[PDB]
Amino acid sequence: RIEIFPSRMAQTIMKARLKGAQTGRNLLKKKSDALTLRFRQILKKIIETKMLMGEVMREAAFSLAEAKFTAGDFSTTVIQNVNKAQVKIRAKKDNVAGVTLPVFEHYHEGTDSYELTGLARGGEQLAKLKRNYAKAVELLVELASLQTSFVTLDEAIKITNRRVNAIEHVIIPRIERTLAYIITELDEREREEFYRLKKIQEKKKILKEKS
Amino acid sequence: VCLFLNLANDPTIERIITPRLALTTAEFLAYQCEKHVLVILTDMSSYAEALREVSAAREEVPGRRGFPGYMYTDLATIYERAGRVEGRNGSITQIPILTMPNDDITHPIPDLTGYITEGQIYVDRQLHNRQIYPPINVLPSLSRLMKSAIGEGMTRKDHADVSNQLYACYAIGKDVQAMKAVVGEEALTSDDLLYLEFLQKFERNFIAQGPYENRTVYETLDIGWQLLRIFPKEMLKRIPQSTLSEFYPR
Amino acid sequence: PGGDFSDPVTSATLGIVQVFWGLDKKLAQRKHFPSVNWLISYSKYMRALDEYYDKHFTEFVPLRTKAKEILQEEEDLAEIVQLVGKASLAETDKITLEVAKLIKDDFLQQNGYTPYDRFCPFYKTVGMLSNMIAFYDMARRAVETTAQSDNKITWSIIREHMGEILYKLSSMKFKDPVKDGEAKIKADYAQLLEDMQNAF
Amino acid sequence: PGGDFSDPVTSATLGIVQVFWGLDKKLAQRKHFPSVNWLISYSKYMRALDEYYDKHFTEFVPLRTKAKEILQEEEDLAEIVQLVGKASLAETDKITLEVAKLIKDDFLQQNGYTPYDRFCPFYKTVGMLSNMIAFYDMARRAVETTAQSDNKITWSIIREHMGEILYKLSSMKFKDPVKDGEAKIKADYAQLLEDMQNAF
Amino acid sequence: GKLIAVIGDEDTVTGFLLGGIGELNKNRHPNFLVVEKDTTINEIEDTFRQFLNRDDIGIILINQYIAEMVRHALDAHQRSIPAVLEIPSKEHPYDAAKDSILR
Repeated sequence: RIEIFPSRMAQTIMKARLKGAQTGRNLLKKKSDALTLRFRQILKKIIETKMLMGEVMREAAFSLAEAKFTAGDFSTTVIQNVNKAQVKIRAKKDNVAGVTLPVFEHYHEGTDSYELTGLARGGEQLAKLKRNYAKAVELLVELASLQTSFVTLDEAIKITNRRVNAIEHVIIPRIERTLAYIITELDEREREEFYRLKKIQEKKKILKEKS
Repeated sequence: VCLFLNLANDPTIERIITPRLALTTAEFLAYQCEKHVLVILTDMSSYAEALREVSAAREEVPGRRGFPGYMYTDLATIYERAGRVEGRNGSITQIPILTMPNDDITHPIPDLTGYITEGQIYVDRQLHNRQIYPPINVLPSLSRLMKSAIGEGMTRKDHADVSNQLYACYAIGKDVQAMKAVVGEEALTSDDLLYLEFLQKFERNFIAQGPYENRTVYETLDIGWQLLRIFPKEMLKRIPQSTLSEFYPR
Repeated sequence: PGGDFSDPVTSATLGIVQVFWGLDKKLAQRKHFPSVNWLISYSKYMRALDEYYDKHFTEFVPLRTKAKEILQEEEDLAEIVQLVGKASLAETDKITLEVAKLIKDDFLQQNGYTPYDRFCPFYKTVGMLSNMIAFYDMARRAVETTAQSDNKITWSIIREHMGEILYKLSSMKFKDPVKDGEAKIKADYAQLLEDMQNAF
Repeated sequence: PGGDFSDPVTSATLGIVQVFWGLDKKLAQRKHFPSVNWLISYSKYMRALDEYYDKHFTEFVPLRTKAKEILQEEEDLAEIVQLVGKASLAETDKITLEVAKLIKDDFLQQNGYTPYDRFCPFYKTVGMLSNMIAFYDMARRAVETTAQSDNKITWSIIREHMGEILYKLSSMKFKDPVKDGEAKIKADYAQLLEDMQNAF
Repeated sequence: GKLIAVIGDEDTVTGFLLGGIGELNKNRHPNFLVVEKDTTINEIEDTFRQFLNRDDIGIILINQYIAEMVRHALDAHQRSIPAVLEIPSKEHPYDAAKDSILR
């Protein structure tokens, strides 16, 4: 696949097109290394804090048992009395190499809907089961902040890895075999000019010999 | 100085006899009067259009790109009048300054002098538009006989390693200079920030020197050690510890 | 338009002449007049004019040294934005992309049929250049020494707050032949206006 | 020489002739015969023939105006797929690439040694082209009229439900000259399946 | 997305409602779903479709033992929001489901 006509000026044009494509690799490959290095270090933060929430949720589950030993059964009092949320999230923005990363930030508009739960039997095992689970949603939001950054990075590092390889396989070899066509077609004009000029000199000796 | 002018008015046949004149006087001062002569030939690109012009005056058919076929021989008659000889104390070295047309090295004027000379020095338009004098970039430049020139008795012992390290940190510092643009000033680490601060002082204190400042070869290496002292130890991997122990603490 | 530096008429000329004002076709396609591009053009009478420039217009030489740096710092950064985007750009770099764009529209652009830009005298040239680089030097001063501790504007609150002052820089190419005194003091008027803004 | 059409024999010929059947080598590296490259080929008897075409085949001139548009729409999107990918296209473009692939495989490809495609009379040419473009226009209304609101036809349900009908469209080339009147009926008998399936 | 959703289990949601993530707007839906022994696989799938289509839901908590049934429904969800997490049960410890995105 060739593009345009060889003129001695297109060769400088095609070398300028090749120069931008040569620096279109390394300037975009190192972006794909900057994204992958954060993508690999987020995965280590994924694996480490996922076995860390498993210990916290195990501790919160044993706290639950303790609360039920002390204080009746709350599997209908807690479920029925929900009206509004006490823990909410707001989506914040972050970036690595110009790739906007969605991230989550938690905040408490605290109006305690379980301000009086137990209060006659228990209520001391409660408000530390609440503390064992508000610390759990403190961590599960921080893990989900790494979850939604992980899932949008590889779908944005696949589109960068294709744009590198489309340069390396489709654009750079097309310019380079265009540039090879400019060289051999310009050499073919130089033999045509050599054959014409030598033929004039051969005819110039013919007229000189008779005259 | 034995300065030989040749302007654009005076004839083009005199451009051919001009470096033959200049090297004849530089073969009488060197190894006939036994002194070291530095020959500067400029412009060596303007020599070849004078060589092209008298060629067509002889009704000779032009070779590749109009330049004659015997140009590699004709450039050899004036480039190879150099070197030093056995029983004589003088020497002769050449700096043939030439301009490549349309910044193309594939052109026969910087190509036929690349087969025959011993390394190149590059004057680039990138550093010239940045107002850096002299605009010499040292990544594509090379001196093929610089291993022989420098040494212990010749300049001093650390020359082979401070130049190897200044070339390495400038190459790495040029790579991190683009990641400040495309990745981010905050994402780059503390060591890559140090290569950023090296390159800003390398191009302004080592390379840029002004048209009247004659730094000797000892003042050159002292400026080079000031730009290597901003780096800590164990990054200067091109310098062995036998010379790094003295010149680094100062 | 053609055979850029390898053409037997142009290649033989550049070995003789000292000044070459290279008119670009790409600036002419976008109707940037005059279309002299600043990268491949040169002049060689820069050492011969510093004796005249240290005597009559002594402000000029450190400005032309810096104005050529900003015009290439945009050029080396223009290839960055078209590949990866402007989103990850620094703040010492975004102050180049606004002042260099202010140079290309105020300083470099010039209308030859407009009755005041058909001939620009040299005090008007040194005048508006000394303000567009003092604006560059003061804005460089703000971001660098006050960085990472003080709450200094990262160019987003500056570009809307200077919208009257940036209008004064962009309207500076309008003074005429109907002033020289008024045109000189207006450059000093706009300079002391910027000195109050940087005192904030 | 070398298959290059920038040749002193070829370029001198193209200034004289009116019809140009440009044969492609890449269409011969795959077994696509005849190898006429539909992009670079042209004719200059167009205005000279439509006075013949509003007499005998009164519907064919609006057909080639769309069939040449579909084949160029494929080429403008084929450069997107090899760089960006097929998964990010719209639905009006995925119907364009598959109808054009049906044109290149059924209409354009023609086996010269088989007993049926060694000669194709012009009612068979206008006939099988009138159904592959009506199928392109019927699948346009399935995407454009029901555009965004409803859970609509998105062309993935087409290719699994029209698998018997697409097999009818890909087999129109098998009509020998043992039938002349029946081939015109089966061109409309395939159309009545195309008529009702868009309703269901 | 401003709400956290939980499908969880019977003992799981009553700990998380005590954390403060439950919210009932009576128009649309409740933002949780207690999954007991006698609820079908379809009812978990509808509420999974409810929380994915809801705008205020930003995080979807679910036990992995419950997520083992709707696994075919969450393997098709490949968006950034809402995040879906698998938390361990009282009985069932841990491992699968997000590393499908990375091997």
